[PDB]
Amino acid sequence: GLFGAIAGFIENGWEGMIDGWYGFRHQNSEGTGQAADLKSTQAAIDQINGKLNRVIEKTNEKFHQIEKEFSEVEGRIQDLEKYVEDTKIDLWSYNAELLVALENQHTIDLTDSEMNKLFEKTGRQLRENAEDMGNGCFKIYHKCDNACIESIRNGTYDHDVYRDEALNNRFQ
Amino acid sequence: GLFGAIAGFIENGWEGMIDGWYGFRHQNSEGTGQAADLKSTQAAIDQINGKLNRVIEKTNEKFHQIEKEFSEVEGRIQDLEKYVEDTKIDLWSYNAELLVALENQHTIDLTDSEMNKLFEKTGRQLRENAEDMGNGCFKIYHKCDNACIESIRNGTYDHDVYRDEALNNRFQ
Amino acid sequence: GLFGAIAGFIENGWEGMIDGWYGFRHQNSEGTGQAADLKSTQAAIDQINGKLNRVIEKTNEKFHQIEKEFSEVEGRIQDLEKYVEDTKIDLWSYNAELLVALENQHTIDLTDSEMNKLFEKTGRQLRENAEDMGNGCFKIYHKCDNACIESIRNGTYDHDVYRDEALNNRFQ
Amino acid sequence: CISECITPNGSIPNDKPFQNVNKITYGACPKYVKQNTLKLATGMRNVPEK
Amino acid sequence: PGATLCLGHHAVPNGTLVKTITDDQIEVTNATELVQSSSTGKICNNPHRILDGIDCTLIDALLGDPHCDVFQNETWDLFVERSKAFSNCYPYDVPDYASLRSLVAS
Ligand SMILES: *[C@@H]1O[C@H](CO)[C@@H](O[C@@H]2O[C@H](CO)[C@@H](O)[C@H](O)[C@H]2NC(C)=O)[C@H](O)[C@H]1NC(C)=O
Ligand SMILES: *[C@@H]1O[C@H](CO)[C@@H](O)[C@H](O)[C@H]1NC(C)=O
Ligand SMILES: *[C@@H]1O[C@H](CO)[C@@H](O)[C@H](O)[C@H]1NC(C)=O
Ligand SMILES: *[C@@H]1O[C@H](CO)[C@@H](O)[C@H](O)[C@H]1NC(C)=O
Repeated sequence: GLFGAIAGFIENGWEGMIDGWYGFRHQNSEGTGQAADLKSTQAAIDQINGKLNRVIEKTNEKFHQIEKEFSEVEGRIQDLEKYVEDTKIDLWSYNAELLVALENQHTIDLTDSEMNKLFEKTGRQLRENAEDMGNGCFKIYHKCDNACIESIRNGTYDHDVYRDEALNNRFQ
Repeated sequence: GLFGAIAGFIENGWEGMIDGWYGFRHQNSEGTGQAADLKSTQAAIDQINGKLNRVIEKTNEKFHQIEKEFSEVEGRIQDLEKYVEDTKIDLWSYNAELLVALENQHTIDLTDSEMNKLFEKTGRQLRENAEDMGNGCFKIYHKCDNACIESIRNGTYDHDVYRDEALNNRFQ
Repeated sequence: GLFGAIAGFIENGWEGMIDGWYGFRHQNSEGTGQAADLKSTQAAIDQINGKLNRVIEKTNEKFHQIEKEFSEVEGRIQDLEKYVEDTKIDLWSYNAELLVALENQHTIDLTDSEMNKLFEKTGRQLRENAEDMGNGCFKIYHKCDNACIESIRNGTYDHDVYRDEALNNRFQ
Repeated sequence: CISECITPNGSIPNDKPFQNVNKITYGACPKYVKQNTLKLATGMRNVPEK
Repeated sequence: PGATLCLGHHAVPNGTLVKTITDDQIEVTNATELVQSSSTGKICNNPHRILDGIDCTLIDALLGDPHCDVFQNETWDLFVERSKAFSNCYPYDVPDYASLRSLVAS
């Protein structure tokens, strides 16, 4: 995808994440764990439901039209009727093919994007207290118990509390 | 948007920024201020005017066509004329709906993109003399007067001049 | 482009890079050199060949159709035949214009994207051992001979080996 | 010679998706359009200079 | 004591102009043409079975105008009518000529 996260620096997805689309796995002094990120999951879901509803909205209603099957050869007028119908069907088939191609390219790209946005947001919370390991994981340079991990996940992590400890571990 | 800046890490737009589409607000020892960034504003404006000009270019010129309203019931030939017109209108109406949907998705995405590019460029100028606070603002770790701020804004900031001071403030 | 690498923070392309689409130039204690990046080059090439093959696939096969030129004035039925054909042609002409516009915008953005992904991946390998100079170049803060440069290019660079040296040079 | 697509002007190749030779065609033919050229980019932006 | 590592991409002295959503003309390194705009000027006799009508219209052949009787029992994928065709038999008209021509051709 364009952002290089999914099928990118994130090497693969987690079959074991069964309660969300995007999320976190951690290891700290209290063990390991996993949690879905509700906001990013919901952002992707909301966009996909949006485009789905735009596509499946409003079939057209048509009533009396032209005949499309014929039991006798008629020549000029039937050729024209059949040509009009074939032309119409071919144009719509083209529209359908193009529509799904564009939508799907964009769906892959927007989900890739959401993954990337979550990674960038997390990095930004962490400031100088963590480093990007390049595989979608952060090495956090201070003791970070379960409540600390959750503070990162819920967006209230206070980097200043840990900054002295982290810098000492990173640089000395 | 795909980039996560507008309605993203930038929490909201500035009704008070009235002279550009993108820009800077600062606080330093001489007070606070705001300045439009002309290059990013003009890049977005240029792209939007480009696509507008592609869309509103060249209406078709048509002259003698077929009749589209009828005062007598006629059957087969009228059925076909009306079907041809109905089919045409339905296809163009589809083209119009799809055209504005794709353009608008892309307009939102390109403006989001420009916001993100300006932010990244600024970050790159600052090198190790600043840190990203995660809300689209940089904390600059050295005295930076009005001329310094302007040096960042006009793209001539020399990080080496301030590097010693900044690192002392960041890390010690 | 959306990513701001090509015709962006990368100031220009290299006419002298003749064995690839993307790559590296370096200067170190053993001189200077250049090498194509095969993976990024092939990723862009593979995507472009993919969209090309989707576009040039399967012309439609049509046989007996309607007449499209006429040697006598006939009025109503001919009017309708000519209108059906003109209508068809205008719709296909629109499809062709739009198709190349969308594809080309997307081609520019995907190549810009591949450039940006290579830059980000390299940055991530280097960890704290290099800094982004803002023009698409990394300043590497340790002695890095030809084999070292090659370890970066082939994705096996071990940042820990160089970390003490690099941090000493960056921060002290 | 061999060609899938026939127009009143003569045969044409059908490797391209569109054609501007004649609206009259027979066989597996590119679709007729008004434009005489349409270029599909097959490479990145060319930026030899700043 | 260190090194520099720069990322970049190729370019060529002159590329090709293409159209995008936002630009009528923008230069890329390469492009390919999607509109076939030329012909050799000749109809290829394969793979389709071509029947050259020469001096005869399909209708004159149908009726059996003597100079068209060469076409008796003939078949075609594509019948090609030439501008030089002429009738040489009893003068006739066909109400709805266009339709008879169409249904036989098909
Ligand atoms: C193929 O033949 C067609 C039909 O004869 C050509 O179209 C004509 O072109 C001339 C010169 O441009 C015009 O004056 C006529 O008005 C056109 N006729 C019609 C009905 O459109 C066409 O130019 C030929 N194409 C090629 C590539 O040889
Ligand atoms: C975030 O996590 C912390 C740590 O357990 C908790 O104290 C706090 O209530 C949480 N905040 C929110 C907004 O849920
Ligand atoms: C940028 O700002 C500095 C500081 O005020 C000023 O000296 C310089 O003239 C400006 N440069 C440009 C290119 O405008
Ligand atoms: C990467 O480069 C190093 C140094 O030149 C070399 O030893 C190694 O064989 C290379 N690895 C791969 C995967 O080619």
